Amino acid sequence: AGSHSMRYFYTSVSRPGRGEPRFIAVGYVDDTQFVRFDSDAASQRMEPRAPWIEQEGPEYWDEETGKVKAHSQTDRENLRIALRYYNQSEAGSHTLQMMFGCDVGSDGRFLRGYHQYAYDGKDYIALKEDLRSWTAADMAAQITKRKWEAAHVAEQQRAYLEGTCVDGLRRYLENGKETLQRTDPPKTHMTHHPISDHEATLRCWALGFYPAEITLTWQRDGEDQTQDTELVETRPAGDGTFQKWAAVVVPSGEEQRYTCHVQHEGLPKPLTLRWEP
Amino acid sequence: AIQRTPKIQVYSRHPAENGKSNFLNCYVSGFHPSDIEVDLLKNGERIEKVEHSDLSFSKDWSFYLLYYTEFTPTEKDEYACRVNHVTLSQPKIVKWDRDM
Amino acid sequence: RAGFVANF
Ligand SMILES: [Zn+2]
Repeated sequence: AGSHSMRYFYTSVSRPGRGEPRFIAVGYVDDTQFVRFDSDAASQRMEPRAPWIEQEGPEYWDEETGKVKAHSQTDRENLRIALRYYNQSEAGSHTLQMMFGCDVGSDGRFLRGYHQYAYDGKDYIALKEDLRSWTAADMAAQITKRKWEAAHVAEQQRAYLEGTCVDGLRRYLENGKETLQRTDPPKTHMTHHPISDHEATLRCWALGFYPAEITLTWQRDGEDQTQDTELVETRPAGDGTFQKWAAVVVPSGEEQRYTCHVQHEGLPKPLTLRWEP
Repeated sequence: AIQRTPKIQVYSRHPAENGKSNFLNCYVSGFHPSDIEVDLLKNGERIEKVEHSDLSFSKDWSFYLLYYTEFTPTEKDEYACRVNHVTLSQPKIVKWDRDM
Repeated sequence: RAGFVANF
C-alpha cells in the first residue's frame, strides 16, 4: 500500500483485592495483528498472532518477552503514581492505556511517530508531531512532563520511532509481503428494503476489502447526505478482510436521485453505484 | 473516568445460505472501560465454543472485540448477541439480521 | 519490535 504503520497497544487494568493489574499488549502492522502478550496467560511469553512473525528466531521471542514484561511492570507502577497524583483511593479499579508506533511511506521513508498515554480513558500525555516535546492534558500530567523533559525521554523516543520502529516495520513487510502488501478492493452491491408505502431503505455494501481504510458515502442529487446516512463502523469479517455498509431512507419513487460512493486504495477508480432494479 | 457504551454488530462472515457452514460474528466497539460480557445465542441459548480477538483499542482510546463461532444457518434458527457492560441497565440483546 | 516506556 501507499503507506504503512506499525502500532503497539497496551492496556493495564487494576484489580484491587485480586492481585496485580491485568496487562494486555498487542502489536499490529496496518490492520493485521501479529503479536500479543497477556498477563493472565500461562506462558508468560510474547506470542505470535500472524504466520510471518514466526520467521523470527528465538532471540527475538526472548527479547520481546523481556521488553513487554518490563513494560508491564512500569505501567503497574504508573497506575500507582497516578492514584497519588489524582488523590484516588486504592479501592477503585483504573485503566492505563499506552500506544506507540510509526508510519512510513511506500518509499520506505518515515512519515510520523506516536508515543502516548491515556488514564481512565482520557488523554494523559502524548509526544507531539515534531517528536520534540509533550502535550500534557492536566495538572497531574505536567509533573510527568517535567520529569520526562529532564531525562530527555522525547529524544530517546524520537530515535526509537525513526530508527528501530521503522527498521522493524520494513522487515515485517518483507517477511509478510504476500499478505501485508495486498490492497484487496471491496466487492460492492446495493440492497433495497421497503419500510412503508412512503419510504424504503437503500443500503450500500462493501465486502472483502483490505486494508480497513475506506470511504463509503451517499449522495442525493450530487450532494452529501452526511446527516441522513446510517453508517456502521468498519468491521472485521474474521478471515483477514473487512466489511462496511451505509444506508439512507429514501421517499418511494426517488431511488434514482441517490448514488453510493466508494473510495478504497485497492480500487483502480472510485466507484459510483446506483440502484439498478 | 470517561464511560462509553458498546456499539454492537451481529453478522455473518459470508452471505448466509441455509445449510452452508459459515461464521457468526459479534463485533463490539467504542466502549470504555474494557470489562464486558459477550454471548452468542442460538434460539435464546448460549453457544459454547465461542472465541474472541485480543483486546485492542482505537484512536479515541475506546476498546473493540470480535467474538466469533462457526455455524450453519437455517431458515428457522434465531441467532443473537447478548452484551453486558457497566453502562447498561440490563444486558443488550441484538438479533442477527442476515440483511445487516 | 517494541520500544520502551518510562515512569510517570
Ligand atoms: Zn453542492
